[PDB]
Amino acid sequence: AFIERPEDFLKDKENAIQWEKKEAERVEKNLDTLEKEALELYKKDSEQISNYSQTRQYFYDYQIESNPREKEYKNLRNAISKNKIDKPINVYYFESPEKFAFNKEIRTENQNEISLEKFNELKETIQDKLFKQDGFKDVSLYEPGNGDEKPTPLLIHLKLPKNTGMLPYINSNDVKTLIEQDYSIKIDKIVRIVIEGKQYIKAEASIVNSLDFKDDVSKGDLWGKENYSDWSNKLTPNELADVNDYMRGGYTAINNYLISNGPLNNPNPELDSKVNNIENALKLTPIPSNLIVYRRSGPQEFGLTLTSPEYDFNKIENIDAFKEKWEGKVITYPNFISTSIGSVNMSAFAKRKIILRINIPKDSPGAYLSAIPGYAGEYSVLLNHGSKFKINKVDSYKDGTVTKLILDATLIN
Amino acid sequence: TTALVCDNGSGLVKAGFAGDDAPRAVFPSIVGRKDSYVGDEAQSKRGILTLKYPIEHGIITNWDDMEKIWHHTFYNELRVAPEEHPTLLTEAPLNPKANREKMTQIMFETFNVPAMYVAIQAVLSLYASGRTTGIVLDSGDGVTHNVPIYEGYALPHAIMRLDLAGRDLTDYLMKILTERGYSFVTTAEREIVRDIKEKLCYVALDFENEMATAASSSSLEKSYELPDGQVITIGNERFRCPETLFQPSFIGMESAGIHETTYNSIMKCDIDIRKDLYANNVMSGGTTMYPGIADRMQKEITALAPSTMKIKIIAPPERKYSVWIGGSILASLSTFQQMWITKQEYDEAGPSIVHRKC
Ligand SMILES: NC(=O)c1ccc[n+]([C@@H]2O[C@H](COP(=O)([O-])OP(=O)(O)OC[C@H]3O[C@@H](n4cnc5c(N)ncnc54)[C@H](O)[C@@H]3O)[C@@H](O)[C@H]2O)c1
Ligand SMILES: Nc1ncnc2c1ncn2[C@@H]1O[C@H](COP(=O)(O)OP(=O)(O)OP(=O)(O)O)[C@@H](O)[C@H]1O
Ligand SMILES: C/C1=C/C(=O)O[C@@H]2C[C@@H](CC[C@H](C)/C=C/C=C/CC1)O[C@@](O)([C@@H]1CSC(=O)N1)C2
Ligand SMILES: [Ca+2]
Repeated sequence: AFIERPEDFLKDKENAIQWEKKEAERVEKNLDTLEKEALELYKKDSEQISNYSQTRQYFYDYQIESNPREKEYKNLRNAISKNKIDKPINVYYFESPEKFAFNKEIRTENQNEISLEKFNELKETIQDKLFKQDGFKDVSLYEPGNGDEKPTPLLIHLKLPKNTGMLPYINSNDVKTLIEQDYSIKIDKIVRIVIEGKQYIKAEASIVNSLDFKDDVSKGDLWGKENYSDWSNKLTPNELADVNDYMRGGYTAINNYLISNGPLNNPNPELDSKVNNIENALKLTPIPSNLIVYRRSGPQEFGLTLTSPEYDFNKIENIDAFKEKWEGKVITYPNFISTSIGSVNMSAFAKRKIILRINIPKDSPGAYLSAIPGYAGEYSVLLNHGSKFKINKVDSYKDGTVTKLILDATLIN
Repeated sequence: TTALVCDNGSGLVKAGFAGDDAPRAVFPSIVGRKDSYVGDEAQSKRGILTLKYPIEHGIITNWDDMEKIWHHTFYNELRVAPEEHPTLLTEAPLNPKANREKMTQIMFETFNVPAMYVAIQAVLSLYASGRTTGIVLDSGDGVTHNVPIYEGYALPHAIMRLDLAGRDLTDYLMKILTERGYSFVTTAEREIVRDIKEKLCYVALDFENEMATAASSSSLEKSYELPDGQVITIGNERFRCPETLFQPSFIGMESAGIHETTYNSIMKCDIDIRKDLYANNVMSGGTTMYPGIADRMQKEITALAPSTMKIKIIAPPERKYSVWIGGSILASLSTFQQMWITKQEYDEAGPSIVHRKC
């Protein structure tokens, strides 16, 4: 071994384990009793603690605040985010292909080979997509090899950047590594490899960071006010008139005009003027970072109604049919569309079942409207008319007894 | 020297004199479309004109039309000169700052009032029953709010708003009566159905039970005589209509119902005051007038709250005018007189004086 660790231990399992063991010993010096307690509980109940860490943000603020699971979540997250790596490191872990919206077996566990058909199917499915990752996850510093456990045919080989939080620790005989996923994954390349007489797909992956405030609406609002106090003074009086008209409830007429293709079917020069100014207003201060926003969609955006049998997502077949129709598809909104920096549920859309979780690239047209006094309570970001969103992945979760859907999507224009 | 109280709502304006027990004038918040047409005289025509509501979901959205409403209020309904009377206006909870500034500018620059003030409607309704602490359910023609108030202060971060109120209930009743085999579709028929709603609807204590009863019994049926003498029957529509408040999915909305917004509002308040709120749930506004609504709210909040919680719903017979009555009492108080914005203060400070004083 060298005096300095490599960025990737590769198949050097013996040096990876020894290095991470030293690292576990060193970080033990920096964890307080509450953090050590958090780690111990995690060892004893990892699956449920990880599950909670993935969906805790989607409930009412007061439901989140009252959940006793918050203590474990916050304390374990503190433990992790505190040991930041000072240069990149590559990690290894297995995923279900379903995680990247490949809702079939790549091969069965008793098959040893992977067909060219399946390889190409997978490639087309996970090509050109950012996949949002959340929650606690155990990873390995070395590539699984002969006599390592290999639960699926899909091995992720992930490059983590400098300042990534990672918690090395020991669980009885084993040296482990905990991270909290808080980024999107891009699959740069896939390759078929062989480990111990079986074919696996190895996915060469990297991350894209975005601001994701989740349930921390106060922080998101601070960020929004910080970046959009200016904006409201930068508008021509025409633009300011036209955006308050929109916000003050003009949106319904303006958006119906757009959705009905009025500009072409039945031009109305006044409305076209309003559409134009609102668009120019959204280009005035483009979204200053990569940013995750959330929208609770009405079923009509996905061709359903309240009484559609297909909107009953408590039945798995309806989830499958939804995925078959929408997952991997690109959708377009002729209307201007509102989103929030917050993921929390709210009274006004408490029962909506379809949540869009949207990655907005830096410099996209958009505005934090809750910098403009009068309507702060929504923590709103308005997106430009004609936006296109690629749906990368559909997840589901329980809100009480009601199954709801999370649509991992990316703004692509 | 007598102050005016003008409670301007989405559907109705309630206006009168401070010190009176009831508003002198109650008239529709409509303009027919300088010059102008207002109230039941905005029914000069529903023809060369159509009716326009300047207050939408409790917020003023057209200032020219609202000036006409206020003109009609002073000169036609109350028969007073605005220059001779301090005027108390009401506003919705969370009324935007620019909105209350514009209200202030219009009162002083257009109407030349000697003094004015803008008070939050829900705070006035709480005050009408002699309370300064409680949570108000204020439900009118256009909007419903839950407003928690502690020692005279509304708590803005815990205010809930639903754009579901009396007009939506009327429109839903038109639909389900039409599905029964009748036909209620026109603007005049909407008024008739509003009357049916106000006379015959009620909130069931157990909705699914009530639906089973009506299904296998004629005992929930009521009759109603139309203006031309046709007598119609109404059955489960009686309680399906206001059920919408608790189940907004009935009209296609995926918001929380009024029991859940009440609970959400309480849960947003400091834990130390929640018991005071549970013990002082007050109802205000025309859409809280349904028989059975206080009992149903009791039952729904009981199911949400801890089993040890003491819950009291207060629904005064006068609730329909609770906001106005609260304004009449407030404007009459000796300790309120220092709170009026005078024309002199407006001249010194401009419209933003309203934030300093109201
Ligand atoms: N929905 C959210 O998560 C969210 C987030 C932030 C702010 N808001 C605020 O809420 C108010 C708007 O409410 P909203 O966004 O629920 O209503 P909306 O105006 O986006 O939608 C109204 C109705 O039209 C449907 N719809 C919209 N676009 C459509 C399309 N392209 N095709 C088919 N159907 C379509 C919706 O499903 C809904 O039934 C605004 O004040 C907005 O600022 C909402
Ligand atoms: N006895 C009753 N039962 C049911 N509904 C009623 C009754 N009386 C009045 N209403 C309804 O209450 C509404 C009017 O109440 P109110 O004057 O409090 O509302 P508003 O102030 O005009 O509107 P908002 O407060 O929403 O801006 C109308 O929809 C009316 O049909
Ligand atoms: C006794 C009365 C009560 C009332 O509340 O009217 C208000 C005001 C009214 C204005 C429109 C009509 C044509 C002109 C009406 C003069 C009305 C006084 C009517 O529009 C409502 O009816 C709406 C429509 S239907 C409903 O549920 N709300 C509420
Ligand atoms: Ca009112």
